[PDB]
Amino acid sequence: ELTPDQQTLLHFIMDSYNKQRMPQEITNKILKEEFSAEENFLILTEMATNHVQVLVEFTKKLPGFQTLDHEDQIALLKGSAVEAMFLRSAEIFNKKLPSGHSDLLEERIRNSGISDEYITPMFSFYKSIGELKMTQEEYALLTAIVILSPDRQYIKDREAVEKLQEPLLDVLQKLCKIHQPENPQHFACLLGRLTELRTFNHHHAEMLMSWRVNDHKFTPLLCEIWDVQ
Amino acid sequence: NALLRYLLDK
Ligand SMILES: C/C1=C\CC[C@](C)(O)/C=C\[C@H](C(C)C)[C@@H](OC(=O)c2ccc(O)cc2)C1
Repeated sequence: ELTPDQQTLLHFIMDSYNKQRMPQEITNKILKEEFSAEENFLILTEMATNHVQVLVEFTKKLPGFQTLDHEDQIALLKGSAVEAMFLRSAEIFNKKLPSGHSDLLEERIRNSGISDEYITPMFSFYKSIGELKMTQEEYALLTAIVILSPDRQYIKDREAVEKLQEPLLDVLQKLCKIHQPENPQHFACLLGRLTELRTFNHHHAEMLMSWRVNDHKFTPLLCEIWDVQ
Repeated sequence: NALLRYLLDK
């Protein structure tokens, strides 16, 4: 029911995952700023920038991550950004906002120059994870797993990443067997939500593509992380 | 990738 070595790993991850927060200045904007498309997009840029800042801080602390080759570190970070962000933004939409602010945040996302074709599956993802009442444990481990995926483009040592990833998958699996024994399929279904996460790489690329036609601007970190040049 | 490297090391 978790070896002591698995307990340690779980505590390292949760410790690291929890010292990341959405700054108050940004959530305040969700209520206070006017509801124009220009201001909506500006706020999303700030959330995005913050998601990526938070991704990096989480990543740099992942066990074994310093031991990987420097180029691969960067391929992981960039490979994973979209999937990790959408997941985080799901936790935030479901769980780290006061009751009414989902509705407003949603209203802003709905009037920021994103096609319904990307919105529909986004909010369908948010819905489906909320109904699962996904735990903090789950968000955290799932996030670590996405980041340490051996399947990204340009990894020179896929085996070294696989050795960091496997232990995380075993922990999560055992947590499922433990905390949800009446649902033996739970682990598979969380892996199914990872499969659906992978869908957003395509969507996001399309979304960035449409914003760029209307000459919207993005920040240094964001242009860098997604090769927007 | 000088910016991402910087953020990885600091
Ligand atoms: C759709 C957005 C937010 C709600 C969450 C979502 C839908 O999962 C996706 C993406 C992020 C959120 C993390 C805030 C933001 O999307 C971006 O990636 C972005 C990048 C540069 C930019 O100038 C503006 C936005 C905006």
